Amino acid sequence: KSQIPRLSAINDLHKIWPTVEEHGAAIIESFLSLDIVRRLNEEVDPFVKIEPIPAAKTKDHPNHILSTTTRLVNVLAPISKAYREDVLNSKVLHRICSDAFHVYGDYWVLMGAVMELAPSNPAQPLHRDMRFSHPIVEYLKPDAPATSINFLVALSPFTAENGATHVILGSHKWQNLSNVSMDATVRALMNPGDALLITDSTIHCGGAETTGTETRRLLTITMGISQLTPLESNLAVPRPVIESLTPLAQRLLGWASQRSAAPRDIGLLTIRGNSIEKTMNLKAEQPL
Amino acid sequence: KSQIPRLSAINDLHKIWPTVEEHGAAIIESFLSLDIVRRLNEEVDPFVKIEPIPAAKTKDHPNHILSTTTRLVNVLAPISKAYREDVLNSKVLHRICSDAFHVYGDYWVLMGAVMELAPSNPAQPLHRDMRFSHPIVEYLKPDAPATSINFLVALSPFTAENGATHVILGSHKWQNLSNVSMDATVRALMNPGDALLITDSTIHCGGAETTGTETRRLLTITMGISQLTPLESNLAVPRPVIESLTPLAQRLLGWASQRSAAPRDIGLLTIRGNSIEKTMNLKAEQPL
Ligand SMILES: CN1C(=O)c2ccccc2NC(O)=C1[C@@H](OO)c1ccccc1
Ligand SMILES: CN1C(=O)c2ccccc2NC(O)=C1[C@@H](OO)c1ccccc1
Ligand SMILES: [Br-]
Ligand SMILES: [Br-]
Ligand SMILES: [Cl-]
Ligand SMILES: [Cl-]
Ligand code: NI
Ligand code: NI
Repeated sequence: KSQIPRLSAINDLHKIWPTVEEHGAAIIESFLSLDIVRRLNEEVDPFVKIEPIPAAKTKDHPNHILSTTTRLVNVLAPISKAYREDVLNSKVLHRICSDAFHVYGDYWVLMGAVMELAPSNPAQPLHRDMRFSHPIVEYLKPDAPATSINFLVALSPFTAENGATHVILGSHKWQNLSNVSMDATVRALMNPGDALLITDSTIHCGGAETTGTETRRLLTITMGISQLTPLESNLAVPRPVIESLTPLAQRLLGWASQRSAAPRDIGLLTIRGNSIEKTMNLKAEQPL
Repeated sequence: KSQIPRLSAINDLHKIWPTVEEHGAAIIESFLSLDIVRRLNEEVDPFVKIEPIPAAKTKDHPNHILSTTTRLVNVLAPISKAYREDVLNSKVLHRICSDAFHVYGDYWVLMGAVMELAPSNPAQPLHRDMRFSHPIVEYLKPDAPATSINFLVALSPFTAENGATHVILGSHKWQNLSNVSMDATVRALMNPGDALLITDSTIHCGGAETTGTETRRLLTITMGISQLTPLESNLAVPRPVIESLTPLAQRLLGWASQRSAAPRDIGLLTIRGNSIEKTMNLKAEQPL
């Protein structure tokens, strides 16, 4: 079996999206620097510790899919300086997304989440993403360009032993799913800061944690066309935090109007022909 | 040629969506009471008068499609008490939308706009809606249930002479568009408060104003699945106005989390497993 193509964030930038379009998966080596990974980890650490079980009885939007041991923290903008500055303005992320979504137009964050898998976390069932939030995606024609992609960034080592991601290469082009099996998968062995990039059609799963000692952490960034509703809201993020961001970061968090690729585009989230940012006189790059 | 089916808002409620699903169009007689139409007209009147041309050079999201004579006013919640109370809580609208979008899940307002057509306004080209904002819609399978519907509510008389809407019945099921012609259309002759309901696949157009004296006004309410991004934003609507609304109205304006029809739905616009309304402690039905 062919292994997941491994590409440089520095040199092979133009090759990344074409590789994912062909194979359905690619490893971006050093997608984030170890400095950014260190700062991300430090900032989200306490929020991961206080996070209840995914299907906690206190929640009015419980996640009944994720294992009880799993901890997911989303809406990272108010938590993490490293996320809202370094990650949301990543030159590599924005080149890949502009390559991926040019047919549709503007893209934004459907969800940026830190996931921590506790020791002995079982393997997820093989799946395509978006099926528990966007039923519309299943009604797209087979040859429809991907409407979302998922950056799975290692914040700790991904090994075969501690539950590194499984992917079926070429599975993003599959219509008949009779050959779906763990037998057909290859592993995303990754150092902290490496990213596994998949599409919403790539068949994949979290691996089994088999050591019983290792805690595995990842930053999952689902980037999707601005025509699809995000899984997470930034509506409650304080305006000072939003006004500290770049205009691009503001757009990614839904604090700006959006544009389609239609030649005479009439726009999304507009206010009587004017943008959110113009109407509300929204400042950008104002330090806290 | 068969005329557009005409249905009672009072009696034929369960028949409305099935009729639109079959024929692609239906007239809902007295969708809004003349009292609601009167109050809507009074409240939006000044905002229509101050509205610049659709492609005004002052706008950063100009509409290059609509005729220079046309005036479109959206984000009606802050303008109109009648809209935010009576229209957004319409029992008829909510039954039709729940019938239409049950396969997908929650729905909301993609755009609520008052359109005023000046005397001698030319006929629009025959078209399907959403092609200038949501390119994704064109990539849906032919048998995909409609992801948006458009309520075209008469706020003044619709006559053949003053440019009443044209529709091609059955055109919502068309894949080959070689027979698209004004020869194949029938007219939506409507009294104020009557509504023409079409899908995002129904081929239709605004009619030609041929008198040179009559101004025609309509309330266009595009209702769409919560998985699709609205054309308009309510982000700048004052919180007091939002807190005066029903929870249902708040959801329709994107001031609440949303749910898909997926058996184990994980939700849209959520905040770490909690809703917008729970997180922000958003009050409902608090008078101004
Ligand atoms: C349920 N669920 C998530 O919560 C999720 C989490 C982070 C990013 C994207 C996500 N979307 C998604 O579709 C799933 C799915 O994982 O990607 C899934 C399927 C089957 C088993 C375990 C997970
Ligand atoms: C451009 N445009 C609008 O602005 C619009 C206005 C109100 C409601 C929905 C709308 N969406 C839409 O798709 C069109 C389209 O009309 O529905 C269209 C096409 C061709 C000619 C004139 C209009
Ligand atoms: Br994983
Ligand atoms: Br019309
Ligand atoms: Cl899990
Ligand atoms: Cl027009
Ligand atoms: Ni997944
Ligand atoms: Ni139209």
